Amino acid sequence: EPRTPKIQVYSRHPAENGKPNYLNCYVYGFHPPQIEIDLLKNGQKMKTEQSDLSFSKDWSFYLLVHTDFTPSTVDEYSCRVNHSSLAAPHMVKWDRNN
Amino acid sequence: DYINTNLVP
Amino acid sequence: GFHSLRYFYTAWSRPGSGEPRFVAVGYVDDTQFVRFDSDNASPRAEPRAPWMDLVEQQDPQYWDRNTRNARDAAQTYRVGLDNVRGYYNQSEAGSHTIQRMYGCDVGPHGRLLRGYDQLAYDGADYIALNEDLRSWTAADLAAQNTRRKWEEAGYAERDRAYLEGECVEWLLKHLENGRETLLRADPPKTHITHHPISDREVTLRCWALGFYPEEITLTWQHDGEDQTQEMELVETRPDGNGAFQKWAALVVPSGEEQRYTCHVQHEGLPQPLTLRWEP
Repeated sequence: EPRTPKIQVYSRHPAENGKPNYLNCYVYGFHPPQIEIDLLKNGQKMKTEQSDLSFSKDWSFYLLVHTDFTPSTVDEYSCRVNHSSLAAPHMVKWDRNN
Repeated sequence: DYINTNLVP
Repeated sequence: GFHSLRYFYTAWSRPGSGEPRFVAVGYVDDTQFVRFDSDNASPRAEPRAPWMDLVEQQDPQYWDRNTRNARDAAQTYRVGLDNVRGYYNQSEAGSHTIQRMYGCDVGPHGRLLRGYDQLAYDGADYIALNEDLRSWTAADLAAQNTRRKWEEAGYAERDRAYLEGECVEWLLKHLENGRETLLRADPPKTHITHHPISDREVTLRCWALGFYPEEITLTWQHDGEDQTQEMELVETRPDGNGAFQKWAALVVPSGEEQRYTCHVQHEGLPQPLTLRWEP
């Protein structure tokens, strides 16, 4: 009966190392509306901003969790989502090609 | 404005 | 070419926390401008768009009046959780959700196209205001309880009053005061990427970045033949600065990239574009 969230991990602008940008993790299509979403830098949590809860025509919810960041060739970024429709937390690493 | 009248279902 | 003022309510009880939460946000088109969430100290309606930083000038009580309306709304729909939960003889243990969506579609010069007020319980349609705005349709038996209650209380007359007057007038207010943001058509920056899979296969991806509003149509064609069903279409996403991104990909025999063309439709473009990949 629950619906599982779809996840997209991406940057606002095309990424070049050094030149700063914003990291996004868009979580949508899920139900019921309680979740935890996190952006992770090499597994460590980041201080982040979460959008306000809204929903689509099919009533499923969407949220955006975002933060400034600076890409390197040595750092790794992922988004950790947990929902009641998931048996356990899911991580989606950030590949600069989503 | 948010609507000023909500009726409980 | 209409515009919309839409309000999205969410009330939900969750397993590990007594007392349900209430979220109330409002949109003009694809632009959020206000929020309310009861998980705060003294929960207040707050601005979420630049032009609403100015709204206290022309309406000093806007924040107080809208904080009043949302805090009352939070209360009635926390009781509504209990009511509907009882209609379905569900237990206090579970976690349930009531959602509300109401607003109006206005035509070119203050012309109400449609008004609506819809309610879902645990993500399924429960009750909705008919297009005539003088009647409801109920989903199941438990919703008939509500419709009979609301018919008695004549709540459609109060609903149509807001939707016909107040909704329209506030959309026009917001469109004029938020002109720089709301009456804007940002065409996308489009470009195609090339990612090979093997010796014989290739993935061609058609990007579209920084466009507003959200509505867009990406389309891959092969010698003019439509290839939507063989397409991999990402769901459109926000970028964080108030715009949206989207791409469509399709797999093609290598060395034949140039027989395929991407087709972009957006309100902000003078006329649709047909794209092609070039070394």
